Amino acid sequence: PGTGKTMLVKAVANSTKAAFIRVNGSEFVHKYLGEGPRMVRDVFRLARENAPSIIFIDEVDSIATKRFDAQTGSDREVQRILIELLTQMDGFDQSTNVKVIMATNRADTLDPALLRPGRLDRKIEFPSLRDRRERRLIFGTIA
Amino acid sequence: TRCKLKLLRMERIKDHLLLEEEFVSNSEILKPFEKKQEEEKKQLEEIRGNPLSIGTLEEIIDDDHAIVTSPTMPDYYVSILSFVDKELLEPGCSVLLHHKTMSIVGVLQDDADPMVSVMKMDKSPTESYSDIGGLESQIQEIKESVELPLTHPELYEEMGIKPPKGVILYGAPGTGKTLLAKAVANQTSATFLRIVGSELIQKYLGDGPRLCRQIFKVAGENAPSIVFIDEIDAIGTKRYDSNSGGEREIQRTMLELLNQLDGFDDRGDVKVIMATNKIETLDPALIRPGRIDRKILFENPDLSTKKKILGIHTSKMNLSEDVNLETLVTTKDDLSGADIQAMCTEAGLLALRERRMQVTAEDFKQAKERVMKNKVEENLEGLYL
Amino acid sequence: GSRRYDSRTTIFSPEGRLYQVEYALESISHAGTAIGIMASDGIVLAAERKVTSTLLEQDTSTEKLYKLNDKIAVAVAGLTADAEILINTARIHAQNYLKTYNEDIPVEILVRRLSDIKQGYTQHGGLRPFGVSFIYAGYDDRYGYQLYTSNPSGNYTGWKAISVGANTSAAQTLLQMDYKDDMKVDDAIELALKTLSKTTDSSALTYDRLEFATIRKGANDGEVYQKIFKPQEIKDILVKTGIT
Amino acid sequence: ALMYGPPGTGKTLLARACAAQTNATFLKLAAPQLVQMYIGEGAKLVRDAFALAKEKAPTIIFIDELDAIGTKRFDSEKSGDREVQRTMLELLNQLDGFSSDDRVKVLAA
Amino acid sequence: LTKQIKEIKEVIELPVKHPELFESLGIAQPKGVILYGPPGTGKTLLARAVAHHTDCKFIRVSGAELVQKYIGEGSRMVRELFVMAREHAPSIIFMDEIDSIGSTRVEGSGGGDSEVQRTMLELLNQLDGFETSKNIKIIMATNRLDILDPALLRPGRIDRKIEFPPPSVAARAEILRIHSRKMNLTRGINLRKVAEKMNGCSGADVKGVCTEAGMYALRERRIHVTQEDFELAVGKVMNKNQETAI
Amino acid sequence: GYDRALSIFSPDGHIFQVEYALEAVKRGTCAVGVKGKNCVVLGCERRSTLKLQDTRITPSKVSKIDSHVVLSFSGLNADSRILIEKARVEAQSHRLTLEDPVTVEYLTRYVAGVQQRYTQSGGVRPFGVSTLIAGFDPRDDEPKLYQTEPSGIYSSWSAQTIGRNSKTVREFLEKNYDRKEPPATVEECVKLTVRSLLEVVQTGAKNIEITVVKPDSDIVALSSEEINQYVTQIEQEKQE
Amino acid sequence: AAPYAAKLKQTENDLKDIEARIKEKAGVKESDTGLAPSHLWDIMGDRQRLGEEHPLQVARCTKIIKKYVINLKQIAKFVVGLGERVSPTDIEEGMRVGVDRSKYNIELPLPPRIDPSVTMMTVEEKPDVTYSDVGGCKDQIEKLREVVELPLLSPERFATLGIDPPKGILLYGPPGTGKTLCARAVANRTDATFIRVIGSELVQKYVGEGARMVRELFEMARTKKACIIFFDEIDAVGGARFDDGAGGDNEVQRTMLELITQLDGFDPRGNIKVMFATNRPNTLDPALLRPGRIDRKVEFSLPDLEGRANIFRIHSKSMSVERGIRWELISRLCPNSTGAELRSVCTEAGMFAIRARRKVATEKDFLKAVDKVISGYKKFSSTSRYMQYN
Ligand SMILES: Nc1ncnc2c1ncn2[C@@H]1O[C@H](COP(=O)(O)OP(=O)(O)OP(=O)(O)O)[C@@H](O)[C@H]1O
Ligand SMILES: Nc1ncnc2c1ncn2[C@@H]1O[C@H](COP(=O)(O)OP(=O)(O)OP(=O)(O)O)[C@@H](O)[C@H]1O
Ligand SMILES: Nc1ncnc2c1ncn2[C@@H]1O[C@H](COP(=O)(O)OP(=O)(O)O)[C@@H](O)[C@H]1O
Ligand SMILES: [Mg+2]
Ligand SMILES: [Mg+2]
Ligand SMILES: [Mg+2]
Ligand SMILES: [Mg+2]
Ligand SMILES: [Mg+2]
Repeated sequence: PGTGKTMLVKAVANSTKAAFIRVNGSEFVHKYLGEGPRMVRDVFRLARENAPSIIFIDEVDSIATKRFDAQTGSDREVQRILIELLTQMDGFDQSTNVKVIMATNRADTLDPALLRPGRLDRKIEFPSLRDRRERRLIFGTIA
Repeated sequence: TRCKLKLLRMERIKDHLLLEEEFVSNSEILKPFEKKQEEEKKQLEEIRGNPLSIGTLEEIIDDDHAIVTSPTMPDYYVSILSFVDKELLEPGCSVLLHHKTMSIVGVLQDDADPMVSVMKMDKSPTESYSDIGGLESQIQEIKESVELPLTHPELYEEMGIKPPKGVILYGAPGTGKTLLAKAVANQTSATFLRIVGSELIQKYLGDGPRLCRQIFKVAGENAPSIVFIDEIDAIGTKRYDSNSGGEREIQRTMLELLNQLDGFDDRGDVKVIMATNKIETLDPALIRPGRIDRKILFENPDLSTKKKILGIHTSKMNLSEDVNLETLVTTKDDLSGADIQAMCTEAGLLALRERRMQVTAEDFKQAKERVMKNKVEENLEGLYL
Repeated sequence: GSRRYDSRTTIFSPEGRLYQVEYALESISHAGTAIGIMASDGIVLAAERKVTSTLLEQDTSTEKLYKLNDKIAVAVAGLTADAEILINTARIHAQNYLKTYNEDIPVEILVRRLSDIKQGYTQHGGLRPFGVSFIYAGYDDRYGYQLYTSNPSGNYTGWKAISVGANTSAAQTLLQMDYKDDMKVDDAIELALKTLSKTTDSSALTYDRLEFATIRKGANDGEVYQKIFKPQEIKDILVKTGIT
Repeated sequence: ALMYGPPGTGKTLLARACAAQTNATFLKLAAPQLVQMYIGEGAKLVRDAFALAKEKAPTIIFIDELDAIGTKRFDSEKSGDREVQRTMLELLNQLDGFSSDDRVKVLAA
Repeated sequence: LTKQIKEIKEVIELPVKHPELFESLGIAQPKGVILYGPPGTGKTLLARAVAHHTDCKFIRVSGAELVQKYIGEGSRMVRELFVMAREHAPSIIFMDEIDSIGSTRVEGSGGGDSEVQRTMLELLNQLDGFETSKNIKIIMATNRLDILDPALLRPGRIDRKIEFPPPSVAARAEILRIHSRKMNLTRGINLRKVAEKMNGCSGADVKGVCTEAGMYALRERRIHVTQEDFELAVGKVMNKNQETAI
Repeated sequence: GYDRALSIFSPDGHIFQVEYALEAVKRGTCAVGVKGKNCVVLGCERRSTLKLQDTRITPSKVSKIDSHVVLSFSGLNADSRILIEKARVEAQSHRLTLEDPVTVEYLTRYVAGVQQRYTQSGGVRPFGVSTLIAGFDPRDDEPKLYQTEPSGIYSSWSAQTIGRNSKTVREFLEKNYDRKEPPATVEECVKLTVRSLLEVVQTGAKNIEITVVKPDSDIVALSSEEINQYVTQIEQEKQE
Repeated sequence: AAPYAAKLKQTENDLKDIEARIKEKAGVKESDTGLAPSHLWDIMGDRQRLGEEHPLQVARCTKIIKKYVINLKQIAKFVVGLGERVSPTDIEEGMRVGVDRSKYNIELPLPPRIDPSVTMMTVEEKPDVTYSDVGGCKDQIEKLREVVELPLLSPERFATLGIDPPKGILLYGPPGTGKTLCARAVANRTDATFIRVIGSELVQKYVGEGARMVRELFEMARTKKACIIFFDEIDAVGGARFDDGAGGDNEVQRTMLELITQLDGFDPRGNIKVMFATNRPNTLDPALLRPGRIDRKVEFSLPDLEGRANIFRIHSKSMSVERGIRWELISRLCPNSTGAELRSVCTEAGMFAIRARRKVATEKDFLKAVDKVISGYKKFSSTSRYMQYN
């Protein structure tokens, strides 16, 4: 936590000049019924419509969890949201759209069904360690 | 041939004739079927119509009323009407409801589950007794406890002694603990449930006892039954670390298995076979003589016994005349019967890489040498002498 | 008190076995391999090291071959740390016997003495057993050349050719097909290298990862000279016998 | 007030005498009944118990075996329960002054 | 890895294509085939390949309980996988000990991913009436063979053990060419000289030299993957691998 | 010091370290003792699974304590030497101070008394060895044959066997050994002890060792040839 | 060949036509009865379908307003009036009530509790292992009878003195001593409703659900008239409390604490006797043990020599045995043994007689059996380890 993941994405929202759809990871959990599946279906269509377009989920971690009880109602409703995301991630192919870009400060809890190939492909690293050169560079801009 | 066809021909046209007589002369009499019969079937169908809503009988009140739960939320104080056995409706049972005004119009439902199918083996193993080369004495401690009281329940009832209950087949690896279970499961033709001891550790908390209570309930319903528990050693020794209840969880499950095995229930006929390789680990409460009655023990096949084992695996095989069975026995000195099976399988595989149907003497000598190196002696009895 | 923290390394198991001595056997099966062959006219001791990087100076290094006097060498397989302790108690008992009888120690005495030291720790004391196994090659006029192996039980028996360390089983089966009684010291060398060449974990067999020492009667006047080979005699004898 | 001591000295007995003699409102509560398996249904019960105690004021809430709302000392990264925790911290906010703690006395045993 | 294709063809492909050769000899069916080696040397890639040639279903189970939503659980599943496997057979059940995600299951059990392997192997030695000839083989992958407990190395339990060495300088050249066929080239490039210069250790690494060369093509807006791009790529891939691996 | 009470009573009334000690003697190789008219014969199992093992220099199962007392053993080979050292010591100590060699019954009483001591000394585990002490008293020709065990109790026997498969050998000796009439001579007795062993060794002329001890300090070991001859005769006799 | 190959097809059509006659007589669709009392039941169900005894939507009361506040299951709350069927005296707090399908009005009070579906499954049908089978005439049998049997049988004698009878018994001893055997014996005798719960089944999946189960069990008992609840094998749920600091016994002792609190209440609890049977008292918490929740400890211990003589007589009396069996001789030869080894003794005596082809068991056969049982299984004796936890 706290290396400038989001702040690098802010910069990218300015420069692109392509539509940009910004959703928290908690907009997808609804309280009524089937509405989780209904949020995903809308969000991907809306990108394709005004293509080319970037989708950003600030934190996707709670939706992309690794373990499910599958007895409690709450879990059974997240499984549906997570199946839809995976299904429409392969449908995104052969559009001008660049796929969902998403961040998480946790890496052990991710569902590895997202990190299979053909879905999420490129993994960026942000280090905690700072060498002496790279530290002076950060001090320079704030000061 | 002649007489079996001849008597069947007479029985199956005499059956024809009696069914025609009952049908014609119970349709012209209105007190039996006739007038009631052609109106009840059409009415019963028509009145309740469809859709029939499935629900679950939550509980039954003794007065021909019940409280049933629709999956759609509303509960109902229903009545129990025509064409249902009222003793068959119990908590958990699924019922069919009349959708206009909620009343149980019956249960027609088998309610087949993947919980009964997972325990059940449709076994047809090609193994029969006397695919066990020698160790004849051990075979005839197992058959006296499990198989024989199903064949002749007369002997134990004349004598006045209760049949022995339970067995544990333990010893060195490779002495055929699993192979004996398969011989005795084939003959009895009782319901043979199989469950490996590893499965009783699962991740969630308190699920261990629910799983263990379920297995014995399927068995007691299906008497006479066998419950083979393969490598019950596995729960004591290992620590999969998926179950976050830790060691405390494994102990509470074990205690559940002890109660289901004898305890208070007073179950039906359930023999148990418990296979293990290390009886030390097993909790002393389980092995205790009262739940099990006879502790069969095995040992490493002898040099005379190994001739019998070899004769079984070399019979199926095709050979040249150049082979000598006797030089393959003597070289190995105290090697189990699992290794003898692999020695035959390895040789036939070398001959199939060379692509000749015959398994010659050389394929046997290369296979035997490779199998002695793969093994790992025994630094238990090396310590000794 | 002290009882809570106590391992008890001397009790029997429920089946009449000693767990802790069994386990000492297990840690000896990871260490490097050592082989000895008995010819008519000498003994070959040949051991493979567990280290092999090039920074390490394996040339002056000896961690497998030790002389106990001027007629009995041993090879080691196990904890090299532990083994130096028993070797000084042996060196001293070998010499006491020369002091009191003015006659070189029989091989049978010096082997039987070390065994009982090891036995000693599993009988009483509560100390963990020793984690070592020796091959003794020695010469005495009573039986000629003799070979003996002892393990952490303390049981020792003689041998014609034996091997302790990794894949004890595999090394014994290769030797068993080839060994013959009319062997000379030249023939034995060639069987020793070849057998280590077939078991070594790495396909390549180098002169630097092998230690090697013989005892030959070709020293004049009916005597025996122990030589632990230099790294330049090993190198030449690996090209001679055609292993590389 | 808190009552602590060996089992059998009569901590529960003494509270029973107090209930019959003072003719104040006596709200019996047991600490394991409070804990509930639903997510956050156990927290809703604490606030409802003190809210009822305002109407009937003045009141005594006698809690038995506070070991079911145990101790907060866990922080593991593998499980940790963190259910008993939540309803215990809801109980502390009603013991605080925001909620009137001058009409409501608490007997803990 | 040309030798390895021929060894697993023996035990997997042939008893499906010809159940008669195995009846005639009197040889028992082969069951388990254990694959072990350093990651990236392609033990999975060979698995997918054999399944496609024989024409059998490939059922990958990772040990995860999340993807199971139709049964619901992978908690009491052993035979419940086989029920689905028997409908779609011939089958190849695949199980891999990942030992970097789910590393706490491996502990204290010779693999908490080996609970899956042994329990499923136990039902497979004797089931139904597929004793004449079986239509489900079972394949286990482990980074190292060290972890597997002795009750999976006994004689007669498996039938074949494949080992995968890290690729030699000869092998790297072949493997680097299969990935280069997908993208542009330039005359005169010696794909052999880049394999030697790359010390490497994996075929995963080798594939990363091709993708990284395509990254250097974008920044300069080249029209073709040229000889300069590979020299820069080799470096970027090797330096990133040595900082994480040491 | 180190003095933990390793050996204690269980509530069933057996010491568990002593029952464990006696199970250890069961896995041991087999040694048989039979006393004829005026000899004893000690037959022992050589583990012949081993190959490339020299028999010239390898310690045997029969170790002479004195020049007329021999001792055989089953159990842990390593621990056995510890009894035999204290025994060779005790035999010369008794010659020194009272004069006259030890009588077989006294040499047992010492050896049996050591195994008993190590079942009370705190810090010591019991011995894993049972012995057959045989021989002739000095100036007499009554054969004597004793058995000790890790309980420390000792008894004389007409025939006995310790070690693995002992029930099968003992059953054969209860039928083939008449208590009234011993094997007539020294030659018949050897033929009774070999014939008992060949049931559980499942033959191998090299496997069997026979040591005969006769009155007046005559200890001889029957050579391989002799053993082979006897085996062939019995096999041929029994075969016929 | 042909005369029978063609007539084998003919008889297969004539049987398929005989299936149509048998289907038509009884119908066999929507049948679940003997189709004889269901004709009359058919006319009775037409009168119930016209009457609105049903449907009655099942709800529950949340607050009585001197008027009621009802909650439906489909979650929507209503203020209702009163039915002409019932007095307002019978409508209580939290109670389940049925309300009209239409304009919601309270009709009939219902018996409470929706949890009954695990704890209802353990209301026992009372097996019979008669009291003769219990070994000897031990004191241990007579100390159980003073707790369970006597206050239900004869409350005349307790009324005079003024003693209120004890309630708790703790049966504890090494495995195989007949802790359970007595439980089954008092199960039929007693005649009060008998509810046995295994100590493992109180452990549930969710934090706080194990406390519910045991809480409703008692509520049901108080309704019934005179109960005995037999907690079997409560090693699980019983372990003294610790806090590892890392996970604690948090989920186990949540249950254990609920049980303690209903055996002293803040009220007198109903007529409820409680029997605990464990293989270790070591495990149990000091809060369970002291009098008022476990009044009388009774030890079932290994029987002495005379005990082992009476327990041989109780297994053997069905057996055919000769007249010359001196049961004193083989009881003397059997060392310190549990009653569970003595069953296996007699079974093995009968076993060697069936192998030998003899109908009557002899003296030789009983000695062999004693030899086989004690020799081998002295290696596997449960008795030695478990006697030490005692
Ligand atoms: N006594 C025997 N006679 C003939 N064949 C045998 C014998 N014992 C083992 N085999 C052969 O070895 C195969 C494997 O044996 P099995 O699975 O019974 O070994 P096991 O002792 O049960 O191993 P584990 O210790 O894993 O339980 C059998 O299918 C059989 O063909
Ligand atoms: N006192 C006794 N008299 C007669 N038979 C007995 C006696 N005790 C035990 N038995 C026999 O032993 C069998 C097993 O006993 P039981 O099931 O009561 O064990 P337990 O005392 O509950 O011990 P555990 O619960 O540890 O198994 C009984 O079914 C009965 O046949
Ligand atoms: N020898 C090879 N030939 C071709 N491709 C290879 C080779 N080795 C590795 N690869 C590439 O690396 C990828 C990762 O290897 P994988 O098949 O997942 O098995 P593992 O990761 O267990 O070694 C392969 O899918 C393939 O694209
Ligand atoms: Mg952020
Ligand atoms: Mg098996
Ligand atoms: Mg209190
Ligand atoms: Mg892989
Ligand atoms: Mg019991």
